[PDB]
Amino acid sequence: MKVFYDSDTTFDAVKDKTIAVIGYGSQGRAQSLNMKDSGLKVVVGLRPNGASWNKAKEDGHEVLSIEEAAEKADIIHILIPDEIQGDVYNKQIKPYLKEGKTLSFSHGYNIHYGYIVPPEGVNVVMVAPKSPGAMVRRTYEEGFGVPGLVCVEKDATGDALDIALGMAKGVGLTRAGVIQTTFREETETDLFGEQAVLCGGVTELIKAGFETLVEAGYSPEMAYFETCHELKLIIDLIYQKGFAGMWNDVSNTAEYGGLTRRSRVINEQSRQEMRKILKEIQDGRFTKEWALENISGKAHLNSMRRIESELLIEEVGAKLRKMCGLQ
Amino acid sequence: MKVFYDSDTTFDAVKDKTIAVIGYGSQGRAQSLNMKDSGLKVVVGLRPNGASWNKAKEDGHEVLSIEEAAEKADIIHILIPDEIQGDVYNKQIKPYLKEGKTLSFSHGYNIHYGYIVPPEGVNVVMVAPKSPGAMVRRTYEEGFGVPGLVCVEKDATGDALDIALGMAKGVGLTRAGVIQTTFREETETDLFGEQAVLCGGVTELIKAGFETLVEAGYSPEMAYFETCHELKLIIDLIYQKGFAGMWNDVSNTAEYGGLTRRSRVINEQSRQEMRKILKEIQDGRFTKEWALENISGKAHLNSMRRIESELLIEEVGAKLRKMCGLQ
Amino acid sequence: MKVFYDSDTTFDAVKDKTIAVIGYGSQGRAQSLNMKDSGLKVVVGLRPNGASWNKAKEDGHEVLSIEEAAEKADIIHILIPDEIQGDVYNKQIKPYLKEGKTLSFSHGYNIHYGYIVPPEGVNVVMVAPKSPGAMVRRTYEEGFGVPGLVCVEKDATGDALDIALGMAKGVGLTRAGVIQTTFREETETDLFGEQAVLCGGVTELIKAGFETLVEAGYSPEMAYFETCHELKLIIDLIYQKGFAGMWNDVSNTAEYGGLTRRSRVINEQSRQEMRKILKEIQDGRFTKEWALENISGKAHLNSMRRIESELLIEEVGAKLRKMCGLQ
Amino acid sequence: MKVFYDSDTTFDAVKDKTIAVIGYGSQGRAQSLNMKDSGLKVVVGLRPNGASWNKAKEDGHEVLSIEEAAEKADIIHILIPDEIQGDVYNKQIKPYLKEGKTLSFSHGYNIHYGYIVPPEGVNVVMVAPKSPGAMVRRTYEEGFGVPGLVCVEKDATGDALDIALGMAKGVGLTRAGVIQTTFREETETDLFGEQAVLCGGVTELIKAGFETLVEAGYSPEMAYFETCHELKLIIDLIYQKGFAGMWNDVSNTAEYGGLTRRSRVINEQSRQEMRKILKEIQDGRFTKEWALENISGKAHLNSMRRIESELLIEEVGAKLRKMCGLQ
Amino acid sequence: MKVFYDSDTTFDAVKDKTIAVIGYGSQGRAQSLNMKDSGLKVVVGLRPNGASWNKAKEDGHEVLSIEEAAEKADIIHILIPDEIQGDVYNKQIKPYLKEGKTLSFSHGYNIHYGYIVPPEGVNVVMVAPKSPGAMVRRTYEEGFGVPGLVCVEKDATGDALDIALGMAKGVGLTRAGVIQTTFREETETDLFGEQAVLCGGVTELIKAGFETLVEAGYSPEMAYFETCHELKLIIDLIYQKGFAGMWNDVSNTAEYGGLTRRSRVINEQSRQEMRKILKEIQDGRFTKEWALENISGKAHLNSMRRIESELLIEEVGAKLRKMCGLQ
Ligand SMILES: [Cl-]
Ligand SMILES: [Cl-]
Ligand SMILES: [Cl-]
Ligand SMILES: [Cl-]
Ligand SMILES: [Cl-]
Ligand SMILES: [Cl-]
Ligand SMILES: [Cl-]
Ligand SMILES: [Cl-]
Ligand SMILES: [Cl-]
Ligand SMILES: [Cl-]
Ligand SMILES: [Cl-]
Ligand SMILES: [Cl-]
Ligand SMILES: [Cl-]
Ligand SMILES: [Cl-]
Ligand SMILES: [Cl-]
Repeated sequence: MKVFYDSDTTFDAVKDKTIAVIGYGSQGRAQSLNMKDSGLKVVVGLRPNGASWNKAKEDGHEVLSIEEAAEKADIIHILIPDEIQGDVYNKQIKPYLKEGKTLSFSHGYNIHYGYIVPPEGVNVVMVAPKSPGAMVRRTYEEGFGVPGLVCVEKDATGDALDIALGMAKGVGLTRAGVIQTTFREETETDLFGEQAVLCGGVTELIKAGFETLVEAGYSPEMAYFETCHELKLIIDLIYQKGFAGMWNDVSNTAEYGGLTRRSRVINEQSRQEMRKILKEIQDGRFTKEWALENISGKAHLNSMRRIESELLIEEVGAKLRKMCGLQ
Repeated sequence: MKVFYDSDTTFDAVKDKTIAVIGYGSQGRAQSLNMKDSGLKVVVGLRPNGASWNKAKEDGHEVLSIEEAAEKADIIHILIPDEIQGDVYNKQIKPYLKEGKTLSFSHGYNIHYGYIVPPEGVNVVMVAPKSPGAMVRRTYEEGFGVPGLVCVEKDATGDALDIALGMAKGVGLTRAGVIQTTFREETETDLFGEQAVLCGGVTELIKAGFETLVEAGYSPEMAYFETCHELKLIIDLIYQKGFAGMWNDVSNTAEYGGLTRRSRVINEQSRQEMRKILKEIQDGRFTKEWALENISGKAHLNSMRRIESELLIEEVGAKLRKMCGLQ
Repeated sequence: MKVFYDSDTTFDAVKDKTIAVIGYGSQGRAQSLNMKDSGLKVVVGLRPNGASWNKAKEDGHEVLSIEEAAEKADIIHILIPDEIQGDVYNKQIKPYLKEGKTLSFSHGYNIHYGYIVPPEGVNVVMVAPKSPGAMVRRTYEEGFGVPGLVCVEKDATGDALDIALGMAKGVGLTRAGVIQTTFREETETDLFGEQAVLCGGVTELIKAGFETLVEAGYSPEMAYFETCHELKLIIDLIYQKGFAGMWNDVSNTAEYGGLTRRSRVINEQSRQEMRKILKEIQDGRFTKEWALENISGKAHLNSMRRIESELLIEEVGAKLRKMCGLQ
Repeated sequence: MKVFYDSDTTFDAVKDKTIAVIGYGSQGRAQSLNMKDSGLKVVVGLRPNGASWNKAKEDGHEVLSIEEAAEKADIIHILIPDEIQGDVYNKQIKPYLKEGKTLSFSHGYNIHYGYIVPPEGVNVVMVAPKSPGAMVRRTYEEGFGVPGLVCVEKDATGDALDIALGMAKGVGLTRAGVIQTTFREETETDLFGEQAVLCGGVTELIKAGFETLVEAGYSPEMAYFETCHELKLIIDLIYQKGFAGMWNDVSNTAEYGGLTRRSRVINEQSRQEMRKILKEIQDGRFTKEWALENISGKAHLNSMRRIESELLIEEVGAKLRKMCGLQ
Repeated sequence: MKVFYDSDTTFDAVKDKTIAVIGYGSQGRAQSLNMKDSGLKVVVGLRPNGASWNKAKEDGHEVLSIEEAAEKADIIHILIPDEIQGDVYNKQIKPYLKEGKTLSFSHGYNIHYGYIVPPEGVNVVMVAPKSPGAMVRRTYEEGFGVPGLVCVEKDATGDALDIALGMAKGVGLTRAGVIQTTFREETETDLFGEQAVLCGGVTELIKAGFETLVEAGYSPEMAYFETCHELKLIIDLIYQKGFAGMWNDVSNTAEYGGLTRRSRVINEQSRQEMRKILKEIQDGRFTKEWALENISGKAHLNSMRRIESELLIEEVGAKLRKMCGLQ
């Protein structure tokens, strides 16, 4: 689509403005340091009774309380988990807002589903890198950056897009290219990807192939190699050269085998269920389910975690990664 | 069934009693004004920090706080949304109750599902008009009223039915006729009607017919007319003259067409699902689901709302209603 | 689509022309009186041995025989039931036609399905109000009118559209807005609407909900209220404010209930059968079936009528409408 | 498996230690009195504003507040309903814990699903009798006891198992035999048993047989006898002599009938659903559902209760039990 | 239904009459001793070449041969297994019958299915206790009795009902209450109960739950506890307090779990098969099958017995009952 680069953006809208980064996780740290290193005026609002409070001080940030940071700053960038953003916002951020300020996120989940409703006269933007905090910071240290996303949900003051592009210019996303999408599009495609393919899809795929080999009498070690370990090789090829580049870089036996058997693994039933997974995200049923999970104490989620940790594929991968020196 | 009219009821049980109407929505306003205009002693309990507080004052009501009204009155009529009645009751009403008082509703949802448990020695009645507040008030201004429902859930003091009929006599329902049913029967049939036919049923019916025409290449404007706009004509005929009166008032081509094709639209599957919808209401699963919807932040409900507002039938109806001068 | 209003139309093509309205039903009477009252020269052709003959005289119309009217007039407007139009046309209208005359209808059923084939040099137009005769006349008495449809099936003389818009200008449809569609589009969408939703669809929906409650032990009176009587309230809201306006004007419990249960009542099977109902209308199978119904003596239709009149919902609605004073 | 008896256990680990029994239900009372009567130092922590507070005093226990008891004791035995343990623990128990103390339960539901997370340095054990409080106390009064379960979830201090066996020795379970299992195994099999067979399974079985007879025209009284009342006879035989002992103690006609028809009642579908019921317990979905039931006000649960009380089998059993003198 | 008690019955019809009890099983012994102890004149007819012959003598009964007893007595009470009653009757009882005598049973299986056809002028009655012989005798020793059933199949002489009530008065059933049903109703409901629920139903239920746990890796000992051993607790509660009393006496987690999962174990397929099991009893197909089982040497029945004794649930229950001291 339309891309913004360095030549296409300036720091005019962020120049004389104080930016509060709420949160010091991987994205909290990487984005805060980059913008500070880009010349932007940054304060980091955290909980006094927290671990990241002391780490953010070790890095030389003006560390404040979340209320203290919300009050001082014109731009509040919220990088905390979606499942507690709403509660932290309505208690410790919303009261310290005023006409002219800007609300910024790296994820549109809370805005899109109504868990955070901004006050009148407040901009709502998104500055979303498409790489983990570690890479965000690392590429920025090297004079390059990582591809990112930018969005405008509410343009109260008029320079919402420029504020978001200014923040993206300071984080370094602009060096690699920034794409303008919508809060709804970022949210829905992000939830669908993680659920249907990125996290859910592939782990069930790897489980099924591994369990097929193991139940057929094949060595668990060999099964882990051909259904899990080796997969990184193929993805890296697709990541760099695309599908056609991958097929050319693998053996013709592997190419023919993949092209003739793959429609049998992802059947029509899988595709019909992918449509329901998307509709459950669209109409808010998944958000409801995820919210009630936290409200009910995450018992379902913690049981699944224990079951996942008891998998044979886990125990075999640990031994193999131990031998390799990967783990 | 058995009907109560004006000749069948008196104000003996409500005469020297103070009635608190909690809430000033369509029913809050219409019912409060009618009873006051009928000679009954009315106070209106509201939130001081609310909009209806000032409107209720503009109409000349003794406006009080919900606690203030609960304390003063012998009869507390609660006309606020079911999904917050329980919380408002257990905090600001229950403490100001005493033996001899009466708890009154226009909807039995909260009593029936245990979200409001009355104290010992307190009457639980229902005064439920079967028309919207606007009509309730309007018909009463004209010397007539609107058909209503009356119920007794707990007869602590002995004049529970008379208190409810006295309130119905002051609201004006008695002029058109009042029917005595049960809190469970009002609740279950109300939930089933709105879900299976009144709101859910017909909108899905209108959507399907409209989407059938549009997907077949028919003009969206013409599709809106023959699947939505015209429907009011038929309902008004059924409302006034019943089914047989409607069929006689439409063309024989429309009559034959309707009588021979309609069993094909509401199939056996629709009727089997109507039975499950009823059982989900009966056994409290819907109430649980609706309660968790509010507890989880109404994300599912707000997503559905946005999707409903993005429908083609909405955009076409707006243009047609704009031309007509209806909207 | 494109709308014609008063400022967009004139009486130039109907000015010095005699218009015969064949039929004095609800539309016959309303349309004839309006055009006469608008200044147009109207004669009403009827059967001498008929009831409407004397009523049309009481209203001051030049009442003629159908042949007499067909001969005198340049424009013949046929407002009699579709199932006898063809026979009345080929015997008492077609012979008195000449090049330059215009054939006009409010319904394109007979033209579209070949039951009326016009002679060469004769215009075929449609002047179709989208409201019942009573409203057509009433709104016209009040300086406003009712939304209508206009169509040109054959433009022999050149002013077919102007003749139809002139008639629509005299009936008063032009004050509310007139839409130009086709004889096929009016016919097919009209038949589909009445069959799938307007008459067939909703009555089967109301039957199923009512029969569900009654078979579950609920009071027939209460079942009629929540599956029939109350429905008028919702439709009137959709009629005036559309879907979104209705949902906002009902309780959140009714809104959530409707949005989550309605897809279960109109299932995929209902939508597949709606497509067949449309194809049966498109390819003329329904017209064949309706024609053979009349030819065979309407035994099937009269049996269905008797069965409809024996329904429990009829007997309960009559008692409730009797109490209300509606019937 | 491996059983612990009296000869296998001592009071060494509980000797100079104060044991707080939180709760005075059937198990609270029976277990507290037994351990006190066995020589152990017991205090009973309860709510001051509660009924059991006064009953526990009538029995001569040192009655304390839950916080008071948590502070004084080294061993805190929590015998309150699982659905409020977590809230009572995190507020009134967790703060008064210290390294060296022990957390004890008769049910592992809250520990296993993460609703109670113990502090570092605190033992987590289970002392679970396999009989109701009434029998626990009664058998102990008679020099015998009731079979029990023992578990160690966290062995911080080293004598966790001995502390649990010491408590089991004081409750009297050791006289009948104590089995060491795991918190997960006790929880999952307990939930599965109550749901699939012990409470859910058999009541649906009794309902189906009773409803089969009644719908076939058989006397409800006779149906209750042959589908409910008589069942106690068979269970008591299985309880004492096992399956083979039961079959030998019934008529050959009843034996042949049971052995040839029973596979037809519990079909493959029942067994497939038993596997899903177990997986829903394993992965925490049932715990989530039960938690949300309480959070949402137990509307679903209270509706089911009312429906259960309206069953014909209830009304007929009451009359028969009334005649018998059982009720 | 209608109950007979002590105040409602006398010994007038049995006073000067000799009662032969054929058989000295649990019911043979208990019923014979009770009637003798009640003042009735009893002789016990048995096989000379049998074990019970000597036991019946040890108890002080006038012990006779079956023919000797049939000849002496006016009332012949047959308490031997249904599958040999017919052969013993037609050879050693029928010839010693005369007009005026009475044929009595505790089970109507043989009369109802035509295996015993009485001679003209002979009464056919039923005296059926609803408890095992051990309890019949024990309760009678304690001044109370056990609930019973009474039936009249043929009233030849006129005092058939009185003879049966007199026998029930001597057995002691009248102290607890006696119900009058029919030979067909006792038989069919007895066969259905034992097959669908009492013996067949519950053992297959217990097998499925136990096998579910065991196949999932749960300890067989723990599986026996939660699918078999504990069940006695629930039944005893239903036996004494009914369903509602049981649910109130179990944990809310067990109650919610049971009410929401139980419809999944007894599915529609189970209920359809219960109807076939009943029809097979009604139309005599089961009786035919049971008769051919004995005629063919009980090979099928003895194989099933061996298979039942080889079950894992048997071996685990034996070890657990051994530890408990139950077995
Ligand atoms: Cl760094
Ligand atoms: Cl190649
Ligand atoms: Cl699909
Ligand atoms: Cl007013
Ligand atoms: Cl007709
Ligand atoms: Cl069904
Ligand atoms: Cl007029
Ligand atoms: Cl809202
Ligand atoms: Cl199709
Ligand atoms: Cl005691
Ligand atoms: Cl045998
Ligand atoms: Cl399976
Ligand atoms: Cl004895
Ligand atoms: Cl409760
Ligand atoms: Cl069937």
